[PDB]
Amino acid sequence: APDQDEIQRLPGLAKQPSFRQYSGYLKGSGSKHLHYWFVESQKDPENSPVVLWLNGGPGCSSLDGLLTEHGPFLVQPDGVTLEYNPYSWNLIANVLYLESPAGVGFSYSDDKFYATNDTEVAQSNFEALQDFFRLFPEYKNNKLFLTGESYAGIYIPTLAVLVMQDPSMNLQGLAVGNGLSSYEQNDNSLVYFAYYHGLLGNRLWSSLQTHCCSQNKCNFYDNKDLECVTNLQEVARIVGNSGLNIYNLYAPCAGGVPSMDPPCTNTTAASTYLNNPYVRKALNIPEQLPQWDMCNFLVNLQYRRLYRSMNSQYLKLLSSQKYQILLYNGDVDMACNFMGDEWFVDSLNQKMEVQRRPWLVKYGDSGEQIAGFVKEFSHIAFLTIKGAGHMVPTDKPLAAFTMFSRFLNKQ
Amino acid sequence: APDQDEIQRLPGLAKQPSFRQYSGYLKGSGSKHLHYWFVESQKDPENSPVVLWLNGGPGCSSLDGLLTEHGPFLVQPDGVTLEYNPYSWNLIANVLYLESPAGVGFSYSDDKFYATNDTEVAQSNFEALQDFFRLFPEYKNNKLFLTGESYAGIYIPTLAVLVMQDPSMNLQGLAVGNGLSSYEQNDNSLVYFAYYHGLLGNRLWSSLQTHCCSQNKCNFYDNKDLECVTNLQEVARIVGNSGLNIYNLYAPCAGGVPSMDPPCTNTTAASTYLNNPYVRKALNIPEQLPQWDMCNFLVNLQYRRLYRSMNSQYLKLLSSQKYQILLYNGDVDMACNFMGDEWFVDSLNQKMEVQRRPWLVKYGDSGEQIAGFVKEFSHIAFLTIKGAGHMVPTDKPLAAFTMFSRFLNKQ
Ligand SMILES: *[C@@H]1O[C@H](CO)[C@@H](O[C@@H]2O[C@H](CO)[C@@H](O)[C@H](O)[C@H]2NC(C)=O)[C@H](O)[C@H]1NC(C)=O
Ligand SMILES: *[C@@H]1O[C@H](CO)[C@@H](O[C@@H]2O[C@H](CO)[C@@H](O)[C@H](O)[C@H]2NC(C)=O)[C@H](O)[C@H]1NC(C)=O
Repeated sequence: APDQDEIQRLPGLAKQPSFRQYSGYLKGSGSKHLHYWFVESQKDPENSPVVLWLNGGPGCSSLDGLLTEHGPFLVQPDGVTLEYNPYSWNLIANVLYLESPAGVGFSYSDDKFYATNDTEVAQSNFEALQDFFRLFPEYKNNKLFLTGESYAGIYIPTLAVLVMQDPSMNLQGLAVGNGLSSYEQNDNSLVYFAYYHGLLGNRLWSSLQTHCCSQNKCNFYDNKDLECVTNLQEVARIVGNSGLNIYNLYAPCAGGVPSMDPPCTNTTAASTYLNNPYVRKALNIPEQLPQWDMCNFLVNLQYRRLYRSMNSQYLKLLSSQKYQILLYNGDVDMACNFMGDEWFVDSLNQKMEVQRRPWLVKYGDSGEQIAGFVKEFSHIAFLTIKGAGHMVPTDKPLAAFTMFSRFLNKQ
Repeated sequence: APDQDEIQRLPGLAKQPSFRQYSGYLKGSGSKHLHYWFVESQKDPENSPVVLWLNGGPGCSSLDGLLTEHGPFLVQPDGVTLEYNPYSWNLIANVLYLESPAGVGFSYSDDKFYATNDTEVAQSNFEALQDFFRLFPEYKNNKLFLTGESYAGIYIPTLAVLVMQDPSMNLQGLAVGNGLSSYEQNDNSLVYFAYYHGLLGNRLWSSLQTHCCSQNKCNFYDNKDLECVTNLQEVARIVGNSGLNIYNLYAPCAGGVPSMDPPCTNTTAASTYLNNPYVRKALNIPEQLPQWDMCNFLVNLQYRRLYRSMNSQYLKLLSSQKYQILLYNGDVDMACNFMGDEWFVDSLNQKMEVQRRPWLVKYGDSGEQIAGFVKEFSHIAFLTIKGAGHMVPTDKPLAAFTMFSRFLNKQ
């Protein structure tokens, strides 16, 4: 490990971690410096898997994952106190939170040119992974898992196809949380999700059926009927610009209904904590770097999307038969709704189709509870988390942890 | 008012109510004695509306409504303490909770014959209402509202048609919470609700489409295709006997997943409180009467359902143009799902169709929030409560209270 990157005293913690943690920079492609934060397994790190975590956007910080989703400690609303997370994914894994691509959070490049695309982010992320294993050569042999959320539905399978060609990397699987797998399948599934969750009436529904659909099949993705393109625009206003939280339909919109920062979300606690000078010092962040934001508007603004489907990435990964893949969706998210990703996994037409069943979690008091539904194929599973939104570990941490543990243990 | 029915000191309250409340018996048909609990408006009772409340079952106690939904005080988990309810419907109304029909809770008959049907429950409820106005003649002139939940979707429109013929009763409207309006529309809507809430996969969905449906229209109600009747049976196992809370999909099943008392619900607090001898004395319950249960299995067991649709009751009530009607559904209930009741109200084909829009509530902190969706016709509105289950006021009390206030004020 690089001893100069080790965090010794993290502001806002009342007890010192039982585990070693590092903050520094992985070399991406060209002049890119990707800020990492590595937290070793609370149990047997030497042999616990290494787990890459990517948040999406594009241009959103993986440190959101650490401080608000499944990190070893979570920022409190004061933006000062960190509290230990009993459901931390680092209970059983060495977790690498990577700010990616360049310009996101504390990540930067010397040429300070932050315009990028899916193929370049994969290649840079791949080079940062190689840099990680040069700094942490004691972790080269551990099981590697590539994981992430939302746009990491593109980041992770594109990165995975690069990693499966480097035999020095012990790739065992990938997991994508509420992931963008297929624009078409997302967009089509979202319209159904809207109607059957009571957001649209029969007036607008009956009309979409008539002008967007035929022979039992609907096109809400690239459909060109005038009335169809008109109906779908009211659907976007209702879902996206009416004051519903797109990340969790049953959650309030933070800041209330309107009469980078994601809509209906409050990033103040994390921003307050990470912009503290002493927090930056503890995290070994160069003093010259601009303020930490959750999402970089400019990376988002100048980003160029290349892939519309991950069908070929997944079938490449599945054709090797070496890797276990999990796509997991909170079933009350509307940004990357569960049905779109379930359609996606089904449309891969894989073998060993093992029947859709409920999966269970024991809650300390309430006992065994349905945590969601699972569908297992050969080397790929689709899974819902019942009552979780876009940030599954934030909404349902025990279900998120149970899912993660079972995925790692291939059981 | 009958002074001998007034409750003076209710066990488990730390402060005495600002309002008068009564517990005694309304004469139903024949030898039926229906136990009532009347709570006068906390504000200007003399002029506040009179509001009948019925819980459903059949055979479930309206005292569930008082002590766990929208009463002036709510039982705590100790089953001893009552705590004042800041969202009590009795803030602005004289609320009559009626245990109905005979044998439910503290209700009884001398002949002790508890087998009944929809037409007899209406007639008996109608006679109890007449008895109420003989005991409370000072409330004859106040605006009367008929309200209830679940099977009261049948109780209330059947009772309403009897009440609209007695000119001595000042009927202004009715409101039905998560109500059974049409078996067909419930059953058909529930199957869609199941699939689009991620409870069924494409295997079972694709099959239902093929064997239960045609020309864009599905029959999940009375359909006879062998495969259809087979698919619908897996749907009932998943929805009803897998460990999902049928009353609130996103809530845990009380008692955990299985490997009268409703499934996945814990009635202990209310039962503990109402079975206390001193509580019975305060509530003027005859010592001879058997124990209080939330739901009477036997009334349920011997009950005979007569109506399959309330279409004719509602069109009778609407044809007068004298009454305002509200059907309100928690949109995560599966026992009487919102879509079935929205289809129902739409299929009444009324006039003044006023466009489906979100409705708002101001939460003290979080500010203005979408509380659900509303569709206003002439004299009838359909309304969802976003994230509420079967017991709307239990899950979303401020949204329940706001809805109620606006319904009463005809605004
Ligand atoms: C967004 O989050 C911030 C930080 O959690 C909230 O600010 C806090 O408000 C509480 C309530 O009074 C205070 O006790 C804290 O001291 C505040 N924290 C800070 C660092 O100022 C803020 O209210 C939230 N805003 C919205 C609209 O949800
Ligand atoms: C059902 O509700 C009852 C009553 O609320 C629960 O019993 C209580 O459990 C808590 C937790 O220890 C105790 O503090 C209370 O004293 C208990 N109340 C009574 C009156 O015994 C019970 O646990 C619930 N059961 C389930 C499965 O949800």
